[PDB]
Amino acid sequence: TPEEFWELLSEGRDAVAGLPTDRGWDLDSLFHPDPTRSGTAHQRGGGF
Amino acid sequence: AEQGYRTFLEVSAHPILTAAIEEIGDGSGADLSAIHSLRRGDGSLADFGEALSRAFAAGVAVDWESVHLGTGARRVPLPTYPFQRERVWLEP
Amino acid sequence: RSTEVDEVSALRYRIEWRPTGAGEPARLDGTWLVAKYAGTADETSTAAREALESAGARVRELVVDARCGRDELAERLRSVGEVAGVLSLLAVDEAEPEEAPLALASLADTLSLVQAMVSAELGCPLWTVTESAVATGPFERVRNAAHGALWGVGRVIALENPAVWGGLVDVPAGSVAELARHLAAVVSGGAGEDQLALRADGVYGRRWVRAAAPATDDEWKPTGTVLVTGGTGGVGGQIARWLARRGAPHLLLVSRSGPDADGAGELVAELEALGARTTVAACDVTDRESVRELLGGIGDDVPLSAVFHAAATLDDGTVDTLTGERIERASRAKVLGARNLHELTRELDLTAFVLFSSFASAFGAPGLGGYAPGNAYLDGLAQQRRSDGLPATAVAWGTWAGSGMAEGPVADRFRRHGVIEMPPETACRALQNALDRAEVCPIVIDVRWDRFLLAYTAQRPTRLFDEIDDARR
Amino acid sequence: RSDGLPATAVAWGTWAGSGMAEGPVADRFRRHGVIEMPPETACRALQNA
Repeated sequence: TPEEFWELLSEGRDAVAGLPTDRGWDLDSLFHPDPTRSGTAHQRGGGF
Repeated sequence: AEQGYRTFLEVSAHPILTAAIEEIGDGSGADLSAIHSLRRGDGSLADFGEALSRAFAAGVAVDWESVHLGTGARRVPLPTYPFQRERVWLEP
Repeated sequence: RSTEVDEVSALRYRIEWRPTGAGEPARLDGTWLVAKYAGTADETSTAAREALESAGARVRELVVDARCGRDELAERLRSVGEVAGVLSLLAVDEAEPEEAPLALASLADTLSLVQAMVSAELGCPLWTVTESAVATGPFERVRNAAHGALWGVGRVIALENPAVWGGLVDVPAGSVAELARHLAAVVSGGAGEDQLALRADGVYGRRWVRAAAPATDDEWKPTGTVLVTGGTGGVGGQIARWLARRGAPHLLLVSRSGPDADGAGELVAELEALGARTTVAACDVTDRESVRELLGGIGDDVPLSAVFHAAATLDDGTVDTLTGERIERASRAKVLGARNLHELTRELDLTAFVLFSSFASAFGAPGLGGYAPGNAYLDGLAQQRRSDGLPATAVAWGTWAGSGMAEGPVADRFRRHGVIEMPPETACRALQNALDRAEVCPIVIDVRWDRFLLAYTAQRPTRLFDEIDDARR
Repeated sequence: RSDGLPATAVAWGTWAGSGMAEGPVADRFRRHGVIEMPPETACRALQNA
């Protein structure tokens, strides 16, 4: 709700927590030491 | 009940034969809605305000711009609909 | 395109932290002891307690030191009186003692405390608060793989004393807000989660979920030399045989027994026939300098990229005698060996660092309570290595068809209330597929849910298995 | 058995990758049913049968 969003801006809370797990995301091919591996993501979180 | 209408308002200071039309709906078609204005020894505006509540709750489409046509009432932010959410996910 | 890897798809599994409920908050009674240490003042104690006396009970402190005794906490709990539960804040913001991963003081204190409630006839659920001991997913990071050993032993404890064990409650490292926000409902929750991971985005429960195998085209080859720790052992032996079959150039089967092993020569001959230029060595893996000079003695003609740690010593895993130092000298060949190999291979471009663990951690395992923590440390180490620039694969194998490394009395017991020997001819393909995905922590099991969960969710109903579709049966 | 010829109708469980239901059916009970029974003990089971 827009009033709960002001409880996020006024107290300086960051919404970046992590990747979602509800969606059935693989999450295991998403991260590899090789940054150019096809199928992998680079960000280790984000507000979801 | 056969005329497409299913609700009736027993307008009176006391609702005589209240369950009689409920008896009509119990034994024929669908159960009808018995809304009444007042009650024996109950004529306060709280009772009529309660009469409005049972009318709305029983399906009567009360005009709410007429109950509040003027009473010194202003819009107030209120919580929205509590969407009863269930997990509906489609996986590739 | 594939039909034979359908068996592998139902073999490999992964542990995923799905967001569960925070529990139903019930007004507690009696007392709830915040068992912890006393060396440093902890705001965690206050943050946990502020919602503990507000939960209806009272907060009593239970200071426990390293190996204080298997009884002290028992008469302390008898002195305080009837208790409805204990919060183990003894695993908070605690660094790993570099002497040994299993020598972690929190593990020893938790085991002693558990047996203390067992001998004290108290019968209250125990909750162990941990700080990011298990990442809520590869997006998150493990701070200490040694703390994940407490998680493994806790999963085992649930199968011994259902009333005494409550579960584990993970919280983010440094932050204590999640404690105050959730602990009151978590400890009293009628939901039944034995594995809690409190985070800023909610509460997550450990879940068993299928691992899909579309047979990714990427192929892992054993090119380079292969450091098979405990190669003479069957767990390492069949892996070495499969490596030689696949075309592994070098093999470096290393174990303390080495050439003095019952089956070393035959295995070496088989490897030389299937592959080439294989080597067996009698070298200790616990000592850091031993592994350092072993890698220094690895010929410069070949780089090292296939460290396959398989060595594991095990005698018993019963909680009644389980103490931290017992697990330490039981599974040091696992934990210290893996730590030394990882610390030595930060500077090496490994294409594979498959840590060979077992289901002792994946789920509860009576008689493997001294074995589980090692397997769990391996899992945490792999979860940490995949976050940095070193590929890792912590396969939690089932009982091995031919080995005796984990094939003991518990193996035949679980054969008659659960899992059995996975065929090597398909376990090797499962490992191949796990290395094709660079899977961080595969769980390759031959689990028979129908008959296995009849001895698991019986004493302690769980949602750990409430994500497998066939686990409803 | 009623007549004068000994018989033994052993029921079997899939073994390794050489079972009698080896394939999708095996892979499914390998998740919800009969287990891969080791030949080393299945032979002794037949022996005592």
